[PDB]
Amino acid sequence: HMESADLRALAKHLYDSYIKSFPLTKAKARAILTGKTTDKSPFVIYDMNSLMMGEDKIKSKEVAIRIFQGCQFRSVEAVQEITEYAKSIPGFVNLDLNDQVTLLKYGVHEIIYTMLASLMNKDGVLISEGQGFMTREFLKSLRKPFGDFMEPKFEFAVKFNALELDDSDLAIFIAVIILSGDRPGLLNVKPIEDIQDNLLQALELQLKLNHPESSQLFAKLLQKMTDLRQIVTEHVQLLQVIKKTETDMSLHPLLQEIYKD
Amino acid sequence: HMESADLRALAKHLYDSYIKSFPLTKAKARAILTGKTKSPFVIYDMNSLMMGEDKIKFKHITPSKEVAIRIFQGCQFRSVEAVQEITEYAKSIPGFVNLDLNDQVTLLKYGVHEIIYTMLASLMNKDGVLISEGQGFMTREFLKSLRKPFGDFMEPKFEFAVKFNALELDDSDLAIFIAVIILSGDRPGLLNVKPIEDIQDNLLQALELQLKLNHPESSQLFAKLLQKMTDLRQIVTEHVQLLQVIKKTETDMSLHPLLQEIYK
Ligand SMILES: O=C(O)c1ccc(-c2nn(C(=O)c3ccccc3C(F)(F)F)c3ccc(Cl)cc23)c(OCc2ccccc2)c1
Ligand SMILES: O=C(O)c1ccc(-c2nn(C(=O)c3ccccc3C(F)(F)F)c3ccc(Cl)cc23)c(OCc2ccccc2)c1
Repeated sequence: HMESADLRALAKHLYDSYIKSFPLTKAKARAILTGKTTDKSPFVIYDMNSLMMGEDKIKSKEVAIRIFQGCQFRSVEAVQEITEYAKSIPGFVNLDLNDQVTLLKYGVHEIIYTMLASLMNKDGVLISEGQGFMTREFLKSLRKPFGDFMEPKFEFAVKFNALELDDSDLAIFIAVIILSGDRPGLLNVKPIEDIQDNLLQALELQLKLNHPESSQLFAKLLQKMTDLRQIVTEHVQLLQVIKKTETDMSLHPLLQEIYKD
Repeated sequence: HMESADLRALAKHLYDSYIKSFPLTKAKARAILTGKTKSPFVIYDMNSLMMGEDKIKFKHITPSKEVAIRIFQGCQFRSVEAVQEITEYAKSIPGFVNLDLNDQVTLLKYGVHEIIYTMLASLMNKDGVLISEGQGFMTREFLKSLRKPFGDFMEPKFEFAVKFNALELDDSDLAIFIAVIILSGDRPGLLNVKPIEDIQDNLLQALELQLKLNHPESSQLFAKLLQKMTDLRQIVTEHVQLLQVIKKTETDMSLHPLLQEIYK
């Protein structure tokens, strides 16, 4: 149990670190997506030629592969940003070193999908630090397994975004996910759960103060961690199929390790 | 939104109905498992299984001849019994019977599996599970040692139960929790989601207050119990994938077609 002023202090700490760690916030993404601004307008990729024009403006292989490799390159960057953020979560670096590895191993994907929703609306997703926007339709029409590889992200995002969280909410939610004591292979569950209890208290107070008319938002947000657990599973099963079919591509060493078991 | 006295009224309402709907409560089951009370008959191997059906005559072992199949089918037979008990309980949740009739059916269809696993934990400890309204006790070791896929079909249930039971919920806690599961607005095919989520919001409010009053020392128990709704969704999917494997491999499973229809 923490005092009210201590919970607000933890929320501000985490929001501050989130701003330092993630270059494209939800606030910035929404300003780009909503428009009515001549300086922040993205170039829109909706087909083959506009993709070709994109490389010239935004700055040898098949289209679906090229786009897929684009996603994994950005996923690796996301893993790096998430790792930097976790180090700022009070108590995280003081945990057993193997458990730090374990928490990140299973946590990064759930966080990537969460923060990907910030860059999405029902029609597409921001790319290249918000300079680009690739339509849902174009992703959904890619060949082989790749077309159906993109769409479930959009389905989750539309539902997650209906909660209308802002970055200060997401900062605490992301921290709660990382500090999950039910990850397989953890050596000391108790010190992880004590941290998550504090983060859960801080999230609960944050949501009540920042969304006072949004009844049981806390409970509804925790119920979304079920949708996250499922999509990660679908994702892993789709990567496995691609590995056994495209024995052309290679994953980044960082990603390879995360998916080993 | 809701006044404190109305939430306690709702909690009391659901507890009373939960006692009427489910014959073997967690309070009663714990008395049997601990040894704090007519000892149950213990099934720990093949020969004691034979004596149990001869003496007690457990209703889910009757006319396949192989033991592991017979026990597996016995689990399905009890599950169908539980579905009717859950259906009756759901009728007492304020607002449920006023929902669209198709949505009532859809909520029960997709919810009963999560509730069956939830309530199965009440009957379990690290060593085994009560059966036949508590008259019997089937050891974990005997279940885990069943051949081919059947052994590995039983053990995940025990693994969930042990972790779920560490929360130390009682029946008044569980009555509201079960109601929350039923009123899930994300079930596929729902026609009118808004009144379902409106009810679930009231039940979540009642659950939160119930837990703070009944477990004041248990920090963020509300959050932790909602996190178990993640495990449940995961265990149910695993379960379904395991039935499919048995169907496509085991051709000693067929029952009378009328039975097959009952247990579809
Ligand atoms: O900016 C960000 O924070 C950000 C974060 C994640 C993705 C993203 N990852 N991802 C994966 O499949 C994935 C996820 C986790 C771990 C590994 C992977 C991996 F290896 F299998 F690739 C996606 C699939 C579909 C869609 Cl629409 C987006 C993604 C992202 O993609 C923007 C994008 C779209 C088109 C061309 C280029 C870039 C952007
Ligand atoms: O009394 C109760 O409330 C109650 C509730 C559930 C079960 C039970 N179902 N089940 C299934 O596989 C199953 C099948 C179809 C649809 C849903 C389920 C499921 F996963 F959701 F539960 C199990 C598997 C293993 C174990 Cl150990 C118990 C069960 C039960 O089994 C007592 C029992 C033990 C041994 C022999 C006979 C009977 C008792």
